[PDB]
Amino acid sequence: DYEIQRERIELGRCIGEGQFGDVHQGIYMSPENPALAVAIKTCKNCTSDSVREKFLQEALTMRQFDHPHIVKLIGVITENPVWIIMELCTLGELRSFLQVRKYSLDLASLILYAYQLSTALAYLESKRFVHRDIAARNVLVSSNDCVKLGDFGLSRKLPIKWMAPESINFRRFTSASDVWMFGVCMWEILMHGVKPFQGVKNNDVIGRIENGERLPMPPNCPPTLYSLMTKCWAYDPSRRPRFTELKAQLSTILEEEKAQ
Ligand SMILES: O=C1Cc2cc(Nc3ncc(C(F)(F)F)c(NCc4cccnc4)n3)ccc2N1
Repeated sequence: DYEIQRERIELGRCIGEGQFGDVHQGIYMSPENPALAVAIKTCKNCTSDSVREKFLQEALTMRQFDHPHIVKLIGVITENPVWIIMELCTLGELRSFLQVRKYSLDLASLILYAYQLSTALAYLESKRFVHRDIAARNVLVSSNDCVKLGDFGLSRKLPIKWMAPESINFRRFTSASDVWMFGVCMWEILMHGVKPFQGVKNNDVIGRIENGERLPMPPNCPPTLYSLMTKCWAYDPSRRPRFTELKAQLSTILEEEKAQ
């Protein structure tokens, strides 16, 4: 079931570049089922068994997950050319989607994306996985009302601007450090896909965080949501909320916005 027959894949257009090679969209002709839209990850140098093992590492990890807000692994093809087949999020990368729609996406949609991501991250935690790379660039858009976490490369250069202090200083990665990163991801969503700490050197960010400085309140962000983000950024990991508490509080914030 993990191994897929290449004859059941129809390769389509290139939709981006990955670490190991181009990614294309295509179709998976599932046995006795409707054809699924898929993302096919290619690997340029996978003729090397050493490169193949590194490329396939992420697919081995994805096989154990099953959640509505996490991209699904369909299968892999281990003969040359080696391919990784994922469920396709039709609308693409969340940052680009937010940047284009800055003056048209309503606030309830932005809060909904944060809520959905909190459910995927509570699920990740429940499986003893620590993501270590929560950022809007790793979120994909399945539809206008559905986002999914799509990159597990660092799961179970360093993204310093998203990292908790204990991860930068001591290489500690826990579900509480993922909560810090999720706070930064929520800020990126509320900022319509703007990167945190733009124009600031990585070492200047470290000194700013240690000194108590934090990302500012996004314009039009509900105060309760910004307070929630600042709690994700408590220096002491014990003072951060848990993903289950984030999910409950995001649901309340979403319903308060929907009731206008
Ligand atoms: O014109 C388009 C339409 C379109 C759809 C998608 N969807 C999509 N869904 C799932 C995945 C995967 F990770 F699960 F494999 C994926 N990976 C390629 C990718 C990821 C991040 C950033 N760039 C590319 N991409 C992406 C880009 C684009 N570009």
